[PDB]
Amino acid sequence: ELPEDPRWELPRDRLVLGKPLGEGQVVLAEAIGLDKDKPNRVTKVAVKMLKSDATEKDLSDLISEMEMMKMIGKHKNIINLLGACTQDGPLYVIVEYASKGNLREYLQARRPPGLEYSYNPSEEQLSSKDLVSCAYQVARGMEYLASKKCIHRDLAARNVLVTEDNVMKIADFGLPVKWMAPEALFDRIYTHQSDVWSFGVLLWEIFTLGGSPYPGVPVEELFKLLKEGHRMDKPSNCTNELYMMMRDCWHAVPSQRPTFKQLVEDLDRIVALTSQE
Ligand SMILES: C=CC(=O)N1CC[C@H](n2nc(C#Cc3cc(OC)cc(OC)c3)c3c(N)ncnc32)C1
Repeated sequence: ELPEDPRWELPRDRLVLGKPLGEGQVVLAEAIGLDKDKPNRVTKVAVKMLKSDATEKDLSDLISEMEMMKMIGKHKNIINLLGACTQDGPLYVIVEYASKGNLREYLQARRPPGLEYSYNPSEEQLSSKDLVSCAYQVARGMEYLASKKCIHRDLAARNVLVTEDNVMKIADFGLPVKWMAPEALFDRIYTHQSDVWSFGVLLWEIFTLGGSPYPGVPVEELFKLLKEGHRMDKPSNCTNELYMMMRDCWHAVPSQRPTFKQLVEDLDRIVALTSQE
């Protein structure tokens, strides 16, 4: 029995459940009067709830996700908590809707069709500057979360969502081996520094327009290969400077990786110098 929290509570009648977005389960919905000072406006939102066949660990995880989202607060580049329906029936956690889906899918749909190398499984191509701008927005979100002492633990382009206005939003930050820092694979030590590693894999995903990391490398081998100083090759269409940044994020010594603060400052600069092509 969840306790009431009138900071977040939305009467269930104010919510109109629409179509599934993916499977907890997430469904599109329309929310009437989220804003106290605009009670006759409807907003599109995503609603996370348990599946039919759920347990009581699945519930306690859903509740802890919600509680962490209330603590972390709002930022443009994270999926923000908007509300909750907790009392009059099954738990609904209401969050921002991102109409263009996850980043992996978004980039894939925008591949040039003629690349035998990486087919388009589906939109307008992304310029060089737009791709860098994507990386910058993800780094800003992660900079905010780290400032709030949140360790993501599964940062990847599949865990970034894209809004109607092409805003990148970190998802699932309040709750796979190919994104994990060596020290996370082995010693299960998760830090802001391991999140930086994951961000490097995510940069690589960006500049390969949603490629699969370590292609053809069996998971079983990966720790050994990384300990021996194996890193992914530069993506064909990536500048040497952005590759340097990737490689820095993949420093073996965690203390030697850049912070999200530095990454944001470096990407801010790169975006401004990046072109038309
Ligand atoms: C990996 C992709 C994936 O699962 N997708 C892509 C579309 C779909 N989806 N999944 C979505 C979600 C979600 C979500 C739900 C949450 O509930 C607590 C928390 C969270 O991160 C803070 C994100 C979502 C959304 N917010 N807006 C639009 N589409 C959404 C499911």
